[PDB]
Amino acid sequence: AQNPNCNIMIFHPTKEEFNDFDKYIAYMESQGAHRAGLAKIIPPKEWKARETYDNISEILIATPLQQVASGRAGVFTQYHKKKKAMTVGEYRHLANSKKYQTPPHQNFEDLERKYWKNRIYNSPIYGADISGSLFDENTKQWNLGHLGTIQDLLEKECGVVIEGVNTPYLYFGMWKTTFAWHTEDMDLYSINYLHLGEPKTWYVVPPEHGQRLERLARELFPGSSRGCGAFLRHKVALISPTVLKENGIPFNRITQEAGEFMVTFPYGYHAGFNHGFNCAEAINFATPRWIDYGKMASQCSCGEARVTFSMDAFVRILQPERYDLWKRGQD
Ligand SMILES: O=C(O)CNC(=O)C(=O)O
Ligand SMILES: [Mg+2]
Ligand code: NI
Ligand SMILES: [Zn+2]
Repeated sequence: AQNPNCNIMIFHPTKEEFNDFDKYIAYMESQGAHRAGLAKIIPPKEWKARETYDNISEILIATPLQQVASGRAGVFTQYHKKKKAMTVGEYRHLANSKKYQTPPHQNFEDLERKYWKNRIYNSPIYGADISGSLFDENTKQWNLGHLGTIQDLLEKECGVVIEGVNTPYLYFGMWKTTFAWHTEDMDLYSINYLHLGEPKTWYVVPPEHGQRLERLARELFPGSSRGCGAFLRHKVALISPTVLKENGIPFNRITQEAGEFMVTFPYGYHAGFNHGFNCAEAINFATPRWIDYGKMASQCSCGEARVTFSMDAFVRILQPERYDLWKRGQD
């Protein structure tokens, strides 16, 4: 068995290997990358996403989200308070202000210490989930707006034609902006490209151990767990590495820098934080190996998780027994 300790693997494809996206994902899995739940892909030196980032300031962040924490430093939830619209230029200035800017630090480990010590005492503002792309249309390799769609994959594997679309999302971050512990919708893959700015630190639980994380989360968030049998689908709970280690939960960590891709694999729980002002692009995708995970994915039916239009078909076709209850949660 390749990668039996479930370590995060880092790949350096050549320009030739960067042509065929599906083939390279399958290659990474042949080497055991998926066992970690997360892999890093460093693009060949010849590649670029676009020519420059000098002209992005006029993008609008219609609904910036202030991430307000509750709990203790290592075990907390966050809720998202909606703020007034602002441009990317306005948000960048905000991120760099004395109130929000990255503190002085020695290295990524010092910054990580500071994040876990102090996160709850601040409420950073995240420009998340903005439909759009920063890839140049002429970038032909690993262009996250030109991937094969999940609807087409389902149709290729299973023969059923379904409605729905699959487009990327932009994320503008600042120091302490946080992504809560989650797997993707329908336990899909994700791919995330850090276009510019400061790093993103990731934490990940191997897919084979995801239920250990779920059991800890039910212990640590007992009211949330009584409310919903899949409350991590709400994407609000944080647990620190120290708490994970104290509870014996297998996990790994890695820092993504600008110009690097990360892939999350089906049922790979992940969480993390941004180091300072940055911009990432991410999208979900599928492969043949996903189908079995999609069929088994948990679902939130309590009403909290509320998701895209395109998840309807995935539930309807892969999980017809669950469909009626899940759709009630949608309405
Ligand atoms: O970058 C973020 O805030 C969150 N991203 C992801 O969870 C991802 O790409 O799957
Ligand atoms: Mg612009
Ligand atoms: Ni994710
Ligand atoms: Zn729920």
